[PDB]
Amino acid sequence: GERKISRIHLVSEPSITHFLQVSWEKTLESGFVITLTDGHSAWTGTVSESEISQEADDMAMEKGKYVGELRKALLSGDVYTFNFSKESCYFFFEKNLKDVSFRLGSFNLEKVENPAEVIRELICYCLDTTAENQAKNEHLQLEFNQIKAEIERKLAEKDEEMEQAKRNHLRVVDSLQTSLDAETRSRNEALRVK
Amino acid sequence: GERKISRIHLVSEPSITHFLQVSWEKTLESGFVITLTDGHSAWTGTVSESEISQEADDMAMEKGKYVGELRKALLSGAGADVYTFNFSKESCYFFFEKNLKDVSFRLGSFNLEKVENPAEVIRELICYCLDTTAENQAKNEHLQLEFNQIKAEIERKLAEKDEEMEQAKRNHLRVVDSLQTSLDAETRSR
Repeated sequence: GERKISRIHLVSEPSITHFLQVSWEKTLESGFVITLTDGHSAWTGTVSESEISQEADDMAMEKGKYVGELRKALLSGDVYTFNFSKESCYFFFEKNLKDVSFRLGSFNLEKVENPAEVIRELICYCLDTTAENQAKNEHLQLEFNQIKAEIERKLAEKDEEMEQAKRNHLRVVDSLQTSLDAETRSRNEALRVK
Repeated sequence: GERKISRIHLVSEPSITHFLQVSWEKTLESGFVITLTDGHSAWTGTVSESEISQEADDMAMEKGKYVGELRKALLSGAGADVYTFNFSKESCYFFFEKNLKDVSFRLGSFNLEKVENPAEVIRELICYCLDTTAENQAKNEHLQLEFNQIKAEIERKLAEKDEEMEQAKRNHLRVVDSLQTSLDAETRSR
């Protein structure tokens, strides 16, 4: 399965950055696990297929159109506003539009009894991902740098081959002209003196 | 400045993955700040030049070899080269040892103050990881585009350098072709 970890700002405590971790099997449509966390506590809730469909029908929305809204709100870091209450453990979010805003979702998140465990796993995921990405960066840059040197290496030969051809062209002409000029002047004077 | 977030296992609590965050300004030799965390609590300590040298001389070690050892144990540089980590919550004492065949000796020891607000420390850490991943993917997109662009630019510039040559040669031949004739004629007549 896959996951995505975004950072969101709640209307409550806008000063503090919260982290939102959404994981799903093959698609959001099939259901997903969502985790809200600060540096100390963590709240996890499971959103099923039926609850996705039901909140879509309470909104009177097409199902794939609604799932698209979940993707844009929960998986990408303006347009969307996030809210969480610690007492009722209730996480809801809205979509603001040109002086208009509508309730897009509401899910209950059970407070995790072992937050540090979840947090450690998250950090592990982040460290692995950044490592792999940095591994990709190094690889493609080495190939880029190596090819860039191997590109202009062909120019170095190709330019010289021109300069070679170029001087050769000159030399041949230089002889021919002289071989022409000499043969004109010398004999024509021998015609003029005899 | 730079930093390195490493993953270590303490001899106490081997089941739990601990995180070690080392930050430095120029190089480790000039000093570094070190932070241990289990996702709940955080212990941070600052290590100056003088203490690095002092612990190096108490071990009777040269600095460049010892600073090199810090790089191996604290920044995930290893073979194999087995390092062992220990932390005490009582004395706030984090020490680590290097291991060899049937031998293990104290390699370092630092005092780490327990941070009163671990959550901020943890959040900053996660933000760093997320930011780095963002920047790296941006660099990846850029470098792949440049790669494709510089690659297409090879077969284009080469193809025309061929033409400019092939053309230049043709002109030359034509020029030569006349000169040669003007020689033969001028020989023949005379």
